[PDB]
Formats: sequence, structure tokens, C-alpha cells
Amino acid sequence: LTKSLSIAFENGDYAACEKLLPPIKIELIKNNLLIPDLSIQNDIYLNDLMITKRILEVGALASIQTFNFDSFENYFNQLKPYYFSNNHKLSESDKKSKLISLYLLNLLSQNNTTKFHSELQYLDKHIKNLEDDSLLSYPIKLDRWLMEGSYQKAWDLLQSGSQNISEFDSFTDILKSAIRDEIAKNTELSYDFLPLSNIKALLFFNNEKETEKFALERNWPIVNSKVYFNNQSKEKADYEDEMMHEEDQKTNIIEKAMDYAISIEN
Amino acid sequence: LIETVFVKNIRMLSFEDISKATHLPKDNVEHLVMRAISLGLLKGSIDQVNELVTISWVQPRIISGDQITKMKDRLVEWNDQVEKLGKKMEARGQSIWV
Repeated sequence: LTKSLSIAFENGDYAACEKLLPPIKIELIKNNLLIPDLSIQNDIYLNDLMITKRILEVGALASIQTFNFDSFENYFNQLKPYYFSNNHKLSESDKKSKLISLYLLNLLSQNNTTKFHSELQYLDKHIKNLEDDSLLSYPIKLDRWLMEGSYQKAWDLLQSGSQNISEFDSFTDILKSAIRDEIAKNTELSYDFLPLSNIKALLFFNNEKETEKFALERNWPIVNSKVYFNNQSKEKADYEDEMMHEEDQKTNIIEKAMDYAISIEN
Repeated sequence: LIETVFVKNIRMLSFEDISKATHLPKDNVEHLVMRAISLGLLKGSIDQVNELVTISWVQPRIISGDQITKMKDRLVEWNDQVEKLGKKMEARGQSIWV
């Protein structure tokens, strides 16, 4: 039963894994009653906690490859307090290291630098030198080059990531796209005109035609080999200008006298 | 020239408009605005470097039928300006009107 799931992963059919997980979830109630829920550990209790973790682990990994976000987050959520508890006795593994890396790469891909830095604080002591930086190194490096804003370094790391892919590709493909939107923003404020070649080179497209295609999707017209960033940007501000929140946020000079008076006379 | 300046609500007009309107070359525009300020038909200024003639006074004129209608329009618009403004100011600073 519990072992059927472990062998289903190695087989390679990761859809078999998923169909089998609603039955094994019922058995996960039993494992939970066996452990005292993290309230004292003994040698009866270390086995029990171990089985609970194995089932979750092949599920964590299967979900990732099948792009099934939900399951990964949950399984992982559980793994996190279990590993965090207690002193070493078997509460770290090779599987831990891989799992946290993949997790941090999801956060970089959603572009939520807010949670990533906080998550790193929670993790900190465990990944300092007791898992070290080996696989966990991949997002740490990645954060560093895009903060500096050398997009050249960042980009290079993802392509060279081909020799590191083990299931890392589910965040890596996405992280290219994220790079294209950040750069796209920048280049507007700088200038209005880029040739065709230059647009391709900064945004790192491998095809010139794919460049022009991206430009339409980015709501930019490229005409006679020149971008005309001029249209949409102006249009957006004019559109933003009509909304409703809107008087106090915009701030009226009229309002300043009215607010000042009623303060005094109160 | 005076007709066009009256009915146009903007108080500046480019020289190019007058030249085509009057079927005169542009040389003759500067004579005509000059002659006019001297007669006192209009008052204003001549900028050759924006090619504008800025009127600041127009001599009274008969007010044709069509024109009576126009006045009403300008005033209707200005009614709404007064009115929308008064509302905000009625509402804000409610505490004190005594």
C-alpha cells in the first residue's frame, strides 16, 4: 500500500502517482496519530515520522513535473515544520536540499522577492553549513545578479542551467520570461527608438521575427525597424487618469483650504 | 478680418488663416493689421516669431439673430462651471458657515 506509491514514482509514470494519492491520503490520518504531533521525539516516534515524510516526498516531486502547483505547496508546507523540529537525528536529507531549492525558484518565478527574503530567514541556520550551498546556490546566485541589474549574468545562468536540470526546468523556463518583462520596462524610460537588432539583443530572443511578434504582444509597434514606445505609454496614463478613489489621491489645492479650516474650528 | 476675429472664441489667430481668408499674399497681412490698430478698429500685438496676431479689444457690433443664440451657449457652459464648483464647497467645510 504505502510502498506501492514509492515504486510508482521510479516507474516514470507520474500520473499513476497522482491517481493513487487520494487512497494514501486516508492512510496519512494513521501516521498522524502514531506521532504525538511534534511534542517529544523518541525511537518509536522517529520511524513514524519517517514514513509520513516518504509519501509526501515523491508527491512533492511528482507534482512539480506535472505543473500541479497546489499539491507541491501543501506537501512541502508539511515537510517544513517536520525538518525544522528538533536536533539532528534524521531531519535533513539530500531530498530536503533539492526540495527547498525548487521552492525558492518558484518564488523567483512569481516575482515575489518580498516572501523570498523572509523565507530565507526562517530557513537560515539549516542551510548555513548543514546542507550548505550546493543546489541551494542556484537561486542565491540568481537573486544577486538581478539586484545588481546585470541581466547579462542572469541570463547566462539559466542557459548554463541545462547541465543542472533535474526538474529545475519548471521554474527555469518561466524565469526567462520574467527577465523579458523587467528589461522591457526599463528601456522605455531611456529612449523611444531602438533598431530591430538591439531590441532582440537586450531581451535575448534568438529569432528576429519572434522579436517583432513579441513587440505586438507587448503592445509596441515596430515600424521600418524602429520601436515607437511613444504610443502606449502616454495612452496608459490618460486611461489611469479616469478612475474613482480619486479626488484626495490626486490632491486639490481647493481641498487644502477647506480641510485646514475645519481643524481649527473643531 | 474683424468678422473672423469676433466669431472665433480663441483670442489669437495665426497669420496663415488671414492670408487664405482674405485672398491676399502674406506681405499684405502686415499692412492690414497695422492699418487696423491705427484706425482703432482693433487693438493688439504682432508677433512675427510665432506668426500670431493677438487681439485684446473688439469694437462693438450689431448682434445678428444667429449670434443671439451663440451668447446663450457660452453662458449655459459657464452656468455649469459656477454650479459644479459651488457644490464641492458647499459640501466640504460643512462645520462652519455661521
